Amino acid sequence: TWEADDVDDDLLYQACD
Amino acid sequence: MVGQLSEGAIAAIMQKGDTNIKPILQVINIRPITPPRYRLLMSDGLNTLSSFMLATQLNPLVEEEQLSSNCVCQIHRFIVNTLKDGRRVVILMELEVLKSAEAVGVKIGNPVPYN
Repeated sequence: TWEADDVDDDLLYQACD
Repeated sequence: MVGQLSEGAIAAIMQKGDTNIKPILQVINIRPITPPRYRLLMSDGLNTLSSFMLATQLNPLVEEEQLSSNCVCQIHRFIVNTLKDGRRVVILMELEVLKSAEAVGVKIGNPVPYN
């Protein structure tokens, strides 16, 4: 359920806020 | 060498979600996502998980190549962020590299993706 792609990357980046 | 890693810690984080543990994990891969936020594919010897994110304050560990693919590290503080769809993001706040990538040399064990 976690992949190397922009949508998952962006969700992960935002989750660190 | 699997006895060096906290087998079952990834399942514990994904199920219990408790943050008191200090698991010993191997870095499999590190990718900047964008100032960069590093995403990590981590192994506990049994499973891998790729929703680990490095706190910005730890970026020097990547920049100076202390934290790099195949190194073994011990997590000292982390935060779990459960998303609306049920996936969990694990933000690493504090960690210590116990054994360098060069000294480990290779992926430990045969871990498989968690669920």
